[PDB]
Amino acid sequence: QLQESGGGLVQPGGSLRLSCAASGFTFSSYDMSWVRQAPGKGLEWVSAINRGGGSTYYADSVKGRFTISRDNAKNTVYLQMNSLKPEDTAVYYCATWWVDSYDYWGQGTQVTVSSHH
Amino acid sequence: QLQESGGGLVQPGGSLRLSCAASGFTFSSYDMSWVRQAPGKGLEWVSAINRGGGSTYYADSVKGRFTISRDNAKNTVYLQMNSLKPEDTAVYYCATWWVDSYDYWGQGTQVTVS
Amino acid sequence: DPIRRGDVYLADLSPVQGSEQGGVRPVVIIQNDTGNKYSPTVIVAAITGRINKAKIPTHVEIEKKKYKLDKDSVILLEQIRTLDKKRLKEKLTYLSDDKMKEVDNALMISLGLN
Amino acid sequence: DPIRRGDVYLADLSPVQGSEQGGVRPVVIIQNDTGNKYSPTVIVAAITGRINKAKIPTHVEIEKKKYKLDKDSVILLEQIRTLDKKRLKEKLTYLSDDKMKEVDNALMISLGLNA
Ligand SMILES: [Cl-]
Repeated sequence: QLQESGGGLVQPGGSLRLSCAASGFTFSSYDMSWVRQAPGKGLEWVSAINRGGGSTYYADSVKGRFTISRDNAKNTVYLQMNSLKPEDTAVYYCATWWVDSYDYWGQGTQVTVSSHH
Repeated sequence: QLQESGGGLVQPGGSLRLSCAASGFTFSSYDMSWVRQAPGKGLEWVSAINRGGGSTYYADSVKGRFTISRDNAKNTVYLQMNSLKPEDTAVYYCATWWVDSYDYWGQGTQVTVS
Repeated sequence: DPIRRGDVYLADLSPVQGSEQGGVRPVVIIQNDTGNKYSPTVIVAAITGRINKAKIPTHVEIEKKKYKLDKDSVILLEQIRTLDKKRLKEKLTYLSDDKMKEVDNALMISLGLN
Repeated sequence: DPIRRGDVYLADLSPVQGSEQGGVRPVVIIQNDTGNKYSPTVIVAAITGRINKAKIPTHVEIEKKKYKLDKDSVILLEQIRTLDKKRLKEKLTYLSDDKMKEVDNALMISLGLNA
């Protein structure tokens, strides 16, 4: 019902474009959030966007580096991540935000930022 | 229906309190204004005050010299005029302001500063 | 009548459906004064006396004495409807300036206007 | 399923007296989203198709094509009433953020509110 894509491995300072595709429910009725989880270290909420797209929100840790967006015709959410650093390595989930709680959850996509080897 | 009182002759720098007494209609439903007319001149708006009293307004010519007030229990409007000057000499009418227009008019009262 | 914002009138809300506040009860005029002058309808907020104090940001308490009602009551800013003026019966009172500021912020929250 | 501020629903406003808008017609949810989630009632503004243009600051035009209406219509921000959600029929559409900004301003005028 919610499928993430776009994750990957990047060097520090790189960028990626995560996307989340919705089906089985009316996408035009939920706000959307991105939340990430690094190994062991708890869940960190990342971003959000209202139902119509006009209003967007971001955690202090990603603020200004990431840009959230929505296409309600494609029933899709995007997260543009720039100036990535190792501390950004985590699994990234899309979720639906409705007033206070979450309802539907995606399966996640992995993001790793390291120089490798 | 609206009876003015309190006018008179005073020297410059003196003070007066004009009053306007309402009857025959529900006073707690209109905003009130003071407007004046000098001999051979047109009507000059002076001041105003909303239905509940919280909000007051004044013409630039009287601003800071005059203070408008209302007593809704006595169904009366007052104008305290201080630091009077010759240019304030005129007849002073109370009137009721309702959204945009005036409706009832009182019987003028004379104020002379000399 | 002249109908002013923040007046409290007796109004017939019947009939209603489900959880809407119905019956003949007091309501406060929340529509702008211009609407209250020319329009065949007004916009009101229901007042209920079946409760006394209320810990909700869309509720505003009103004393029975100062505002001359049957008992200490609560203005419900989530129960709003446009009534043709023919539904307004007798006039009870009007709200003070401070109370109407409270009604304004309560409306801002109720409608999510900030 | 959820009810969001700015949604347009078909709603039964009858009965009414005098000049109040009535019948079963589209309405816009103007209540805050918390109410729209937990409250048994919503607050709405009526939509009418009897005029497609309106010279009044409490009126907001809406085109038929974008919003899937039968014809170009007008949102009346001077006709607002709280309805039990049981009155809400089918969901027609929702307003854009821009249109909801206009609705908000019209509501600010209707109720004599200031930012
Ligand atoms: Cl009808």
